[PDB]
Amino acid sequence: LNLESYLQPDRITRQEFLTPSNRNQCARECIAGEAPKICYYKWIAEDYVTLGPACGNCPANVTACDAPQCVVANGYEKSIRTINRMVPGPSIQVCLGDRIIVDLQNKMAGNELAIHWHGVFQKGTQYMDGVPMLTQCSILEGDVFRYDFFANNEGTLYWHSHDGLQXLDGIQGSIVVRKPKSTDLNGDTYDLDVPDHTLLILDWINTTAGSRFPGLLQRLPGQEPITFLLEDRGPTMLSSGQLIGPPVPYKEVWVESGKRFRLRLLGGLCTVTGVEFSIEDHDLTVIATDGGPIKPVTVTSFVIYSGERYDVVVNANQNPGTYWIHMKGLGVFPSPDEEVYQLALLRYSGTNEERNEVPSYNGGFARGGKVLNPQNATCAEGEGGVCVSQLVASIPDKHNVLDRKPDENIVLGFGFYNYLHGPNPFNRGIYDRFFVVPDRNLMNSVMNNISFIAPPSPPLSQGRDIPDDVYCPIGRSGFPQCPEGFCECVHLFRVPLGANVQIVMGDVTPASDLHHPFHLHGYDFFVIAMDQFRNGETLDSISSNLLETNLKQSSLPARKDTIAVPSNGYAAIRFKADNPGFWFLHCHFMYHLATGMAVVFQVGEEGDWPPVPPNFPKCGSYQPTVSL
Amino acid sequence: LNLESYLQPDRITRQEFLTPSNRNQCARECIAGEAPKICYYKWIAEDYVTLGPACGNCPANVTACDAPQCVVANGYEKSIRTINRMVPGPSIQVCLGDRIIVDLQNKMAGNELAIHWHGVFQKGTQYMDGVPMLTQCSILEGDVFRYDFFANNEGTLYWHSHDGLQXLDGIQGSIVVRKPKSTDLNGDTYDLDVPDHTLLILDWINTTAGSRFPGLLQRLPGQEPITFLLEDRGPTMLSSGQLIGPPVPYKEVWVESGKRFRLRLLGGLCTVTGVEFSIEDHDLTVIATDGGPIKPVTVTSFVIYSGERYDVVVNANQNPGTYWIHMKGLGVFPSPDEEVYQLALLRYSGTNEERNEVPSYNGGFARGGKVLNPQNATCAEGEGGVCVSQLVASIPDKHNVLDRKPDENIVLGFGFYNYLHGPNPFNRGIYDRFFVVPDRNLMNSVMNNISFIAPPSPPLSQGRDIPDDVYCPIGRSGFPQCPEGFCECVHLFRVPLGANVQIVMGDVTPASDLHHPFHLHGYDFFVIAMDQFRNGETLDSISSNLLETNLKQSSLPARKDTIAVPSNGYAAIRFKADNPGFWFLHCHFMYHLATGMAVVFQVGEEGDWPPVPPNFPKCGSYQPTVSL
Ligand SMILES: *[C@@H]1O[C@H](CO[C@@H]2O[C@@H](C)[C@@H](O)[C@@H](O)[C@@H]2O)[C@@H](O[C@@H]2O[C@H](CO)[C@@H](O[C@@H]3O[C@H](CO[C@H]4O[C@H](CO)[C@@H](O)[C@H](O)[C@@H]4O)[C@@H](O)[C@H](O[C@H]4O[C@H](CO)[C@@H](O)[C@H](OS(=O)(=O)O)[C@@H]4O)[C@@H]3O)[C@H](O)[C@H]2NC(C)=O)[C@H](O[C@@H]2O[C@@H](C)[C@@H](O)[C@@H](O)[C@@H]2O)[C@H]1NC(C)=O
Ligand SMILES: *[C@@H]1O[C@H](CO[C@@H]2O[C@@H](C)[C@@H](O)[C@@H](O)[C@@H]2O)[C@@H](O[C@@H]2O[C@H](CO)[C@@H](O[C@@H]3O[C@H](CO[C@H]4O[C@H](CO)[C@@H](O)[C@H](O)[C@@H]4O)[C@@H](O)[C@H](O[C@H]4O[C@H](CO)[C@@H](O)[C@H](OS(=O)(=O)O)[C@@H]4O)[C@@H]3O)[C@H](O)[C@H]2NC(C)=O)[C@H](O[C@@H]2O[C@@H](C)[C@@H](O)[C@@H](O)[C@@H]2O)[C@H]1NC(C)=O
Ligand SMILES: *[C@@H]1O[C@H](CO[C@@H]2O[C@@H](C)[C@@H](O)[C@@H](O)[C@@H]2O)[C@@H](O[C@@H]2O[C@H](CO)[C@@H](O[C@@H]3O[C@H](CO)[C@@H](O)[C@H](O[C@H]4O[C@H](CO)[C@@H](O)[C@H](O)[C@@H]4O[C@@H]4O[C@H](CO)[C@@H](O)[C@H](O)[C@H]4NC(C)=O)[C@@H]3O)[C@H](O)[C@H]2NC(C)=O)[C@H](O[C@@H]2O[C@@H](C)[C@@H](O)[C@@H](O)[C@@H]2O)[C@H]1NC(C)=O
Ligand SMILES: *[C@@H]1O[C@H](CO[C@@H]2O[C@@H](C)[C@@H](O)[C@@H](O)[C@@H]2O)[C@@H](O[C@@H]2O[C@H](CO)[C@@H](O[C@@H]3O[C@H](CO)[C@@H](O)[C@H](O[C@H]4O[C@H](CO)[C@@H](O)[C@H](O)[C@@H]4O[C@@H]4O[C@H](CO)[C@@H](O)[C@H](O)[C@H]4NC(C)=O)[C@@H]3O)[C@H](O)[C@H]2NC(C)=O)[C@H](O[C@@H]2O[C@@H](C)[C@@H](O)[C@@H](O)[C@@H]2O)[C@H]1NC(C)=O
Ligand SMILES: *[C@@H]1O[C@H](CO)[C@@H](O[C@@H]2O[C@H](CO)[C@@H](O[C@@H]3O[C@H](CO[C@H]4O[C@H](CO)[C@@H](O)[C@H](O)[C@@H]4O)[C@@H](O)[C@H](O[C@H]4O[C@H](CO)[C@@H](O)[C@H](OS(=O)(=O)O)[C@@H]4O[C@@H]4O[C@H](CO)[C@@H](O)[C@H](O)[C@H]4NC(C)=O)[C@@H]3O)[C@H](O)[C@H]2NC(C)=O)[C@H](O)[C@H]1NC(C)=O
Ligand SMILES: *[C@@H]1O[C@H](CO)[C@@H](O[C@@H]2O[C@H](CO)[C@@H](O[C@@H]3O[C@H](CO[C@H]4O[C@H](CO)[C@@H](O)[C@H](O)[C@@H]4O)[C@@H](O)[C@H](O[C@H]4O[C@H](CO)[C@@H](O)[C@H](OS(=O)(=O)O)[C@@H]4O[C@@H]4O[C@H](CO)[C@@H](O)[C@H](O)[C@H]4NC(C)=O)[C@@H]3O)[C@H](O)[C@H]2NC(C)=O)[C@H](O)[C@H]1NC(C)=O
Ligand SMILES: *[C@@H]1O[C@H](CO)[C@@H](O[C@@H]2O[C@H](CO)[C@@H](O)[C@H](O)[C@H]2NC(C)=O)[C@H](O)[C@H]1NC(C)=O
Ligand SMILES: *[C@@H]1O[C@H](CO)[C@@H](O[C@@H]2O[C@H](CO)[C@@H](O)[C@H](O)[C@H]2NC(C)=O)[C@H](O)[C@H]1NC(C)=O
Ligand SMILES: CC1=CC(=O)C(O)=CC1=O
Ligand SMILES: CC1=CC(=O)C(O)=CC1=O
Ligand SMILES: [Cl-]
Ligand SMILES: [Cl-]
Ligand SMILES: [Cl-]
Ligand SMILES: [Cl-]
Ligand SMILES: [Cl-]
Ligand SMILES: [Cl-]
Ligand SMILES: [Cl-]
Ligand SMILES: [Cl-]
Ligand SMILES: [Cu+2]
Ligand SMILES: [Cu+2]
Ligand SMILES: [Cu+2]
Ligand SMILES: [Cu+2]
Ligand SMILES: [Cu+2]
Ligand SMILES: [Cu+2]
Ligand SMILES: [Cu+2]
Ligand SMILES: [Cu+2]
Ligand SMILES: [O-]
Ligand SMILES: [O-]
Repeated sequence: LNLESYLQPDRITRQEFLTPSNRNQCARECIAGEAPKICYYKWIAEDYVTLGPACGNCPANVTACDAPQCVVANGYEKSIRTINRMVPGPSIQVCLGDRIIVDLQNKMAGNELAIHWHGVFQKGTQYMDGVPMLTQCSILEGDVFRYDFFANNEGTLYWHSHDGLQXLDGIQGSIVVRKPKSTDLNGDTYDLDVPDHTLLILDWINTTAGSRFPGLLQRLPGQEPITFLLEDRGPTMLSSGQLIGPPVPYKEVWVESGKRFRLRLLGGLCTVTGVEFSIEDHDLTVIATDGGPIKPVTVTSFVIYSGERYDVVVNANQNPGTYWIHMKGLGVFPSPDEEVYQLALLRYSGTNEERNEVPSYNGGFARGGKVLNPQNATCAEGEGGVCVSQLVASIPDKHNVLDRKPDENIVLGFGFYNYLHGPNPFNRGIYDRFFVVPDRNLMNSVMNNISFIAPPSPPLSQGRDIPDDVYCPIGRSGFPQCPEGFCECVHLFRVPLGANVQIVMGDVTPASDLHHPFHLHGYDFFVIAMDQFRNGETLDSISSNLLETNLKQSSLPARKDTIAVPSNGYAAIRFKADNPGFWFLHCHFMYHLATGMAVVFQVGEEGDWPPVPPNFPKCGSYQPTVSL
Repeated sequence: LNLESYLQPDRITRQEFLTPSNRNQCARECIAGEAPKICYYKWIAEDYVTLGPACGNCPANVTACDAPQCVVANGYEKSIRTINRMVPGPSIQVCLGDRIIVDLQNKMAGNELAIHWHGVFQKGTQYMDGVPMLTQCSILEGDVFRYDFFANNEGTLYWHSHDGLQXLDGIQGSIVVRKPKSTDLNGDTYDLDVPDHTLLILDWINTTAGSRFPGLLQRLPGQEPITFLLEDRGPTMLSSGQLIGPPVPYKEVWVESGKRFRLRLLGGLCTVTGVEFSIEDHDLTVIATDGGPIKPVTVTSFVIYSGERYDVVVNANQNPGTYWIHMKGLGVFPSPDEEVYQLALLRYSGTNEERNEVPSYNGGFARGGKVLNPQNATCAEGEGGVCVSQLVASIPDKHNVLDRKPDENIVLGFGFYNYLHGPNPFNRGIYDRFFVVPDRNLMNSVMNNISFIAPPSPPLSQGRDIPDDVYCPIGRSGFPQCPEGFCECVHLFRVPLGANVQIVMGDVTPASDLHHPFHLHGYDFFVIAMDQFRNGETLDSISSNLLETNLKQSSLPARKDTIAVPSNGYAAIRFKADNPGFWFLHCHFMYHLATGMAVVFQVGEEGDWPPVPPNFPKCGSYQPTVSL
């Protein structure tokens, strides 16, 4: 093949999508039964900047902000990491069955790189999952790595660096795997599903991500965002709406009177901060969760966290003009006057309405209507909330998962070891991992008192090069345990190929209203249950009851890949383990992953997944025996 | 071997050095004819912080600053990169012939790592030189790499990350390869040569290094330091001496009345800023240049740049008390009131003299006496300067290098491509490397109009895996050339094993009084000539004259490994190429190396250097052919 003939552009206009000039363009309205395409992407990862030479007089000159290598963000100048000099990076807009080939060049000084295709199952292409020391060796600076896989699962998916903290510096973007409108289970719910309506909600900091790890005890503890962006832009505001940054223009989202639009909204949030999304005078018809179609539900707002995606339909049926889109930050902020939020503008074709009054932090449009994914799972009879556990999947259970007692039942108590609650770990010749949170506690993350650390080679390709003693030992229970306030080891669960697996995850050291969003690679899962703990009620007691009763909160739960566990609560998930390999399960909050809030599931045995590709990069420690 | 029995401490007190408690301690007064030692170092590279939890109430509490995992710097809190939670990192203090084994663990999120042993020739251990994509593959996060080489060349040497910008974040320290005092050629010039007198002069920024690349056009262009540290500390001062930071205590250097001390001073400067070093009322007897002994010269000050080392003897023969040590920054600073310098305190045993008046930027102690390594090579009859080209080596030429016409004569015009002098490189779908300098020029670095880029594998170990077309093509001249304002390729010179090589390096695009310090790996070299250009006088004309006349500025020039080329000038160097392998030659200013101010010399052919060690890590691009 001449790969260059399949090269896709970084950006597609709505008109190019609707009436493509090139037969090789992958961003298209898919045609049922049409041959799949090869979609080739050439990506360069660089050290780059916000504003700077590509941005001219942005944002005094608003047009300059739209230059194709200009990154505006909130208009605060800082170092960033970019794919192809854009944040978000290029969108991969394709059709179910298309082949995705990405040539990824690492040009970042001193940095290693790997990109994970979040929500893509990678069955038969496990080597492309993009996890350093799990599915591959990271890409060294000066090298290129060719990702090659099929878009064999539908929906709004996601891509980001899975290597250190690079995501929050700007290495992230969207993947949309469209179906033909006539075969999408919810194709009747909308008229248009256009690329410019694939919208990442970003959190943003005015430092690099690395400045916040371990974090700066006195002058800037913790990893809180200062603002959000919708796609590439948004100005920094106080709670009042008063600007405390350059007047970066609000993102515009264009609709047309009398038409229904599919908005594909992504949780491009890397901090612990949730977002409650609402639109002035426009209800949201929710049609998919993490790419998985649901029976439509109409709400006035939804809550989204790191790694989640929600597809909502906006019916442009209001008086044509300009309406406010409100992104309310959910977390603990420095002060009531410094609460984090962002705005955007829903604009009707044919109108040029200027809105005078900027809404405040508390000026959102949830208007006592129903909230999807509400904080603390407040969705009981009469509470005005819908939990993701109460949704109904469009696609029935194909594999007798809901209607059999799970074969494997795993309990994960996630949380923190607080060093201030034990002997001083500093100034005594040891090197314990820590991060500084906003209240100045010194934390390391744990799962069942184990802080995850990586093996020295990816087990998917180099299992035989890895010493057995790196993995947490298996106790008499049949579960991993420590070989102290915590231990560190490669926290690995083995399950047989084809097992029905239930996982119960509990917030065992609750803090700061955190809703930790747990994400499983290689799969989607049914959401079985979620709620807050009652005093006296153990994670073990809940797990045992759910196993013995087979209780679910829906007769056919939604499938998700990322689930935000209620503060001082739990979530239970269930899936059939029919995708062999090594699959990360971790908190999607980037600084929690970075401090060990993770485990791995090995599904099956070597020989169940495909053989190692020829010339696949190898890595490991180099420690030759010293003799005299 | 049990390697742990050879483990060296991170720090050695003067008393431990003078009277070791352990036979295995490598930091010692060397004994002529004593068996060499194995010196084992266990190093962990982490993301860390200045101040923070290890530092208590430093510097209000001055004792807290000395905690063994506290990094005080200038007391401004920021993210750093540390070996064993100290900046400078651990000193390797050994004796000529000792074996150095370093287990280096990479624990830095998203970062690759390699450490270069600057000034160590590595003859027979070329694989340990520490250059990414030249002598090794970088170390991935989660892996350990064991460096194993001999200290087979004497003097004050140096270690630092050779991977991106990590040096200026704190990955650097000293190497001292002592001789027995009775066999050191200058052993008679001093009484003591103690570890606490191995002193790194650091430059320091209040951002991470990565924040300054490419650099921030409007609010913070360029890569200027804000202060210097002597070892781990120094407060931030205005030109007046007024503090604009926390009152971090000045570094103390202890002497004793009536004794002579060898001070081993290192240019741990990563920015373009030179330092003029002087001590109130104390002359400096210079005895070695970059580890190479010289005929002693007495001066009142010396100038030092990035990568250089100068050993000076201080005779503690003044009225006992406290004397000022002055480190004057040489460069272009934001303003006369904001010129960069640092102080330290030379204290005599038995005294507790408090000095009241803080010296200003212009209050140094050069006192019209001679300056070694003066700016612009101002060392002609009557100018009060001594150029490094006028020094005399202690050790005669062993190999008929000075007394034969060089076999290979290489001319390198180093400088910058300024994008503002050509068509806009932004917003037209290309990715040209650039950095923003303080005057807001947009630069890429060149050598003979070539901006260096790395091959995709280290040629030392993987020459047969590298496509020929990555190297700059050889023209009819027999020299590399471009295959445009500049080109990019692996800029490689081949010389035969045993060749006598002369290299002439010229500042062909002079700017901002820059004195670019060029450093050759694997070797030291005679300094043949240095001066400023006259109008009408080409680099080619100077090179040709030096080749045909065999002119030198000394009958037996000093040997150096790093030479600061005069602004709008040149330096000529000469060496015998008897060390086979692949040897980097580059500007030691870190942001110039980072933007391509480098070439490589291949000395000999595969088979001249040792075979690839068993299990040596391999790396390269992964781009399998795409078929239908
Ligand atoms: C979602 O749910 C979580 C968790 O709620 C907890 O679990 C659920 C299942 C349920 O049982 C809840 O009842 C239970 O709270 C909510 O976060 C929690 O919010 C509560 C407050 O509503 C916090 O509890 C408070 O903490 C304060 C601070 O405590 C520290 O500092 C003080 C002073 O220095 C110390 O003295 C103290 O020891 C702590 O170190 C307390 O000051 C406060 O006490 C005061 O108020 C209570 C009444 O609530 C009185 O009982 C008390 O009298 S007395 O006992 O002092 O004599 C006194 O007047 C109180 O204990 C929890 O810490 C907090 N937990 C977590 C994990 O964050 C969360 O609420 C929201 O977020 C928190 C952070 C607040 O901002 C809160 O206002 C928010 O509503 C829920 N989220 C939402 C969206 O509703
Ligand atoms: C080490 O040596 C270098 C290089 O020196 C140069 O080469 C050597 C071999 C020798 O021939 C020198 O004579 C020659 O300068 C020194 O750096 C150089 O320093 C000189 C000044 O001494 C600089 O030249 C000046 O530049 C000024 C700024 O120019 C720009 O901006 C203006 C105004 O916007 C523009 O108009 C202009 O086009 C430029 O873009 C000029 O303003 C200045 O002109 C004024 O002064 C000169 C007399 O020097 C008059 O001729 C002139 O009259 S008129 O012609 O205008 O009609 C007018 O009054 C002048 O040209 C060089 O740019 C600079 N070069 C480099 C590479 O940096 C260095 O000196 C020191 O550093 C510099 C940066 C200054 O800080 C200087 O004060 C320092 O002494 C030497 N180092 C040391 C330690 O001595
Ligand atoms: C707000 O910012 C807008 C964008 O600015 C651009 O992007 C930012 C990020 C920065 O990189 C900016 O530096 C950059 O310009 C700006 O809108 C842009 O204005 C440009 C002109 O200022 C405009 O570019 C022009 O397009 C025309 C149409 O093709 C073209 O003729 C021009 O090329 C020639 O003319 C120039 C004079 O304007 C010459 O300087 C230039 O060298 C060139 O002359 C030669 O002519 C030859 C003919 O034989 C030709 O063959 C050669 O190629 C050429 N020589 C070379 C090598 O160049 C020039 O390309 C640009 O298209 C426009 N962009 C957009 C998206 O609109 C705004 O400017 C304002 O609005 C514009 C529409 C213009 O009316 C401006 O005059 C006006 O100020 C700016 N707003 C404000 C208030 O400043
Ligand atoms: C300026 O800062 C100095 C250094 O501070 C240290 O380093 C910084 C970076 C931070 O990490 C600080 O938090 C850290 O302390 C500080 O000097 C230090 O003061 C320490 C005491 O405050 C001192 O440590 C003590 O050393 C003694 C001698 O061995 C030891 O007895 C102490 O342990 C017991 O006593 C403590 C009460 O002081 C108890 O709280 C502690 O838990 C412990 O009690 C138990 O006792 C058992 C006996 O059966 C024993 O077996 C157990 O181990 C123990 N329990 C446990 C588990 O701990 C304590 O270790 C430290 O040596 C000293 N360091 C240096 C280098 O001097 C300065 O403090 C001032 O000067 C000191 C010399 C003291 O006089 C202080 O009182 C004085 O304030 C500080 N300057 C100022 C003005 O604050
Ligand atoms: C990029 O991202 C960075 C973070 O990485 C952003 O930095 C943050 O910006 C915010 C907002 O500007 C800063 O908050 C301000 O801090 C100053 C200084 O605070 C210090 O000094 C005071 C005493 O002098 C101490 O009390 C304090 O603890 C601290 O040590 C404060 O003065 C600001 O407070 C005032 O504005 C607040 C917001 O309106 C208001 O709530 C507050 O009321 S108050 O009673 O609670 O104190 C203050 O109100 C003013 O009061 C005076 C009278 O007292 C009136 O005359 C004024 O009109 C009032 N001003 C008003 C109403 O605005 C405020 O807290 C963060 O400190 C800073 N964080 C860090 C870590 O730097 C940066 O903005 C981002 N840049 C961009 C472009 O995005
Ligand atoms: C960590 O590292 C960072 C860099 O990464 C350090 O940041 C740097 O700190 C320096 C020193 O504080 C800053 O320089 C100051 O900047 C302020 C603000 O400048 C801006 O506003 C003014 C107008 O309001 C503009 O003119 C200017 O272009 C800019 O846009 C200036 O006000 C300061 O100037 C005053 O102090 C100077 C030094 O003494 C003095 O030369 C100057 O005289 S002046 O005539 O040239 O202007 C000023 O003098 C004062 O004048 C007033 C009357 O006008 C008197 O009443 C006062 O008493 C005078 N103050 C005196 C004598 O001190 C000054 O330039 C850098 O801007 C800053 N850089 C960046 C990029 O942030 C940081 O300090 C480091 N921290 C630590 C702990 O190390
Ligand atoms: C992780 O460690 C905690 C203790 O820090 C365990 O909690 C305790 O368990 C014992 C029983 O083994 C109880 O008697 C203690 O009261 C518990 N302490 C608490 C809850 O603070 C916890 O069970 C451990 N996790 C796992 C999965 O073993
Ligand atoms: C690098 O490129 C420069 C031009 O940008 C070369 O300089 C020129 O050389 C030609 C002769 O080939 C002269 O006629 C021009 O006047 C020069 N331009 C200048 C000096 O601005 C330079 O020689 C190149 N370097 C090498 C080693 O070839
Ligand atoms: C425990 C904890 C963890 C965090 O990440 C955060 O931001 C706040 C907290 O309190
Ligand atoms: C050309 C140039 C390069 C630099 O590195 C610097 O700091 C200043 C300059 O002017
Ligand atoms: Cl797009
Ligand atoms: Cl498979
Ligand atoms: Cl921030
Ligand atoms: Cl609580
Ligand atoms: Cl030491
Ligand atoms: Cl050899
Ligand atoms: Cl700085
Ligand atoms: Cl000049
Ligand atoms: Cu993800
Ligand atoms: Cu994922
Ligand atoms: Cu978490
Ligand atoms: Cu993941
Ligand atoms: Cu070096
Ligand atoms: Cu070197
Ligand atoms: Cu340079
Ligand atoms: Cu080097
Ligand atoms: O992920
Ligand atoms: O170097």
